[PDB]
Amino acid sequence: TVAYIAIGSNLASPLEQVNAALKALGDIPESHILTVSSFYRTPPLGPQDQPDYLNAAVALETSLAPEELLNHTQRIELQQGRVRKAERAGPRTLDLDIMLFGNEVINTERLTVPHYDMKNRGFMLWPLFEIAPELVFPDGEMLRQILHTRAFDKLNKW
Ligand SMILES: Nc1ncnc2c1ncn2[C@@H]1O[C@H](COP(=O)(O)CP(=O)(O)OP(=O)(O)O)[C@@H](O)[C@H]1O
Ligand SMILES: Nc1nc2ncc(CO)nc2c(=O)[nH]1
Ligand SMILES: [Cl-]
Ligand SMILES: [Cl-]
Ligand SMILES: [Mg+2]
Ligand SMILES: [Mg+2]
Ligand SMILES: [Mg+2]
Repeated sequence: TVAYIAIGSNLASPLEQVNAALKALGDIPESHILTVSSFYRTPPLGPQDQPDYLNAAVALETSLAPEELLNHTQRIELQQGRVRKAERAGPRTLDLDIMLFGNEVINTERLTVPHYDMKNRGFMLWPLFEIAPELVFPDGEMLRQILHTRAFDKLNKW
């Protein structure tokens, strides 16, 4: 299955954090990376009172079940110092969010797929479009269409 994972970091050298995360993602059992987006420098959502993010996206081919992939992404976060979860955000070393998992629609205590807010976030959609320009969402909407019918502005490269 192809999982699309959003990567963000705005603490402790985001470029090192993202490169470390890429290496770790490739080492997840029963998985290998297919594609990696460019790296983008984005202002934080909300409280402007924190550093800029590095944002990226990757496509991961995996035979793991969705929650198994989640367990691994959460362990990579922890190994890279990310401890606060489901709280108001302050600067974080790493955030790995599962944007899409195949064409699956998941609404559990642990996992909401497609990511609940991705269609509102250029920092998720533009890196995804760079690696998957022909992508269609589970509800039949095309990614290209979402990005143009609502005039999302372009991002700056890191
Ligand atoms: N698609 C998904 N990817 C990652 N975590 C998800 C997820 N759907 C639900 N979750 C849940 O989200 C919980 C909180 O994760 P956090 O990383 O703290 C949210 P965040 O990434 O800071 O906000 P965001 O989801 O608005 O980007 C996790 O414990 C996980 O169970
Ligand atoms: N620019 C930017 N802001 C964010 N704000 C909150 C969150 C919550 O995870 N993520 C991000 C992000 O990835 N990029
Ligand atoms: Cl943290
Ligand atoms: Cl959808
Ligand atoms: Mg591997
Ligand atoms: Mg997030
Ligand atoms: Mg997260």
